[PDB]
Amino acid sequence: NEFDKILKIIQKDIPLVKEPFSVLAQEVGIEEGKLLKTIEKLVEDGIVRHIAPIYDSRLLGYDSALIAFKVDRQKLEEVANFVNACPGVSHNYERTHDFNLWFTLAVPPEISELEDVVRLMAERERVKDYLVLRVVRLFKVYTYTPLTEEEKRIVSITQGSFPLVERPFLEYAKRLRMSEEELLEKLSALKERGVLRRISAVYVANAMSVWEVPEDAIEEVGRYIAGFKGVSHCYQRTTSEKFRYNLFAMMHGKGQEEIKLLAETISREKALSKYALLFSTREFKKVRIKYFSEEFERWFKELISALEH
Repeated sequence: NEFDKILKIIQKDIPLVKEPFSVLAQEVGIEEGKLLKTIEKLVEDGIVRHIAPIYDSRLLGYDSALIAFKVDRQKLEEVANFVNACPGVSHNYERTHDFNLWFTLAVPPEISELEDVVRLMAERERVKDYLVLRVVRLFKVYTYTPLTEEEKRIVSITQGSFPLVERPFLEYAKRLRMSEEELLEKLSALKERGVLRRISAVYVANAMSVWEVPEDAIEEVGRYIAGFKGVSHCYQRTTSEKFRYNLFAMMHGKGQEEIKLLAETISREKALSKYALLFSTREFKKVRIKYFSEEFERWFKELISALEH
């Protein structure tokens, strides 16, 4: 099926050439214009909603962490809306835990350390207890070189929707005042460095399950948990005094108790008595950040300025 072949192929990394859809068209076996208009349908209708470059957050120089605030209900909403205002906050959730507000914060390089940003946030919101957790996705060598201002501009203008045209790098190249060949050259290098991952198209109850697992077992455990329906993303971090859980596993079900059952099973079969179910009871924000926009810094100055008194 064409639909099946096209849907399948645009989820694969799209080649860094001048006419990538010409190449995909050849591989699929259909005329390019027909391939193009079809892609639109798939995004117009929403089984794939977008098609874009995927950049590695830390290889861009972004420090990102999972932040948890201890806020009490009277002030939960007020604090939540403050968090959402931050351009570096991607997801924000109210969860069932002593730390009842969890958000993902990403901070651009050369503005402020992440720890400083959250300190000023917590100080402004009068939040005494907070957590700064750096997790790594369990999808189961790259060295961070600071990006030049040109590479920042490249990432800045390319990060959005990939143009569904014959020459999807052309307009970008014109804006960057360079040839397509020069742009693709730089995009290739970023891909070689892992800064650019790829260019591709991509329940009722939900919970972040957190687990304390011996690190010589987190691999196996992570894979065991990954085999279950109701389990999506898994993350790992180090253990700490402030938060002894080193394995994170996003759970979902058509009910809380259903998730509880799944967690209890895992706890049983893997002998993991140390865990907690942090159910998502509110979603304040679920956007994806734009990299290297000026709006974080401007937001940041305001936080500084508002703290002046």
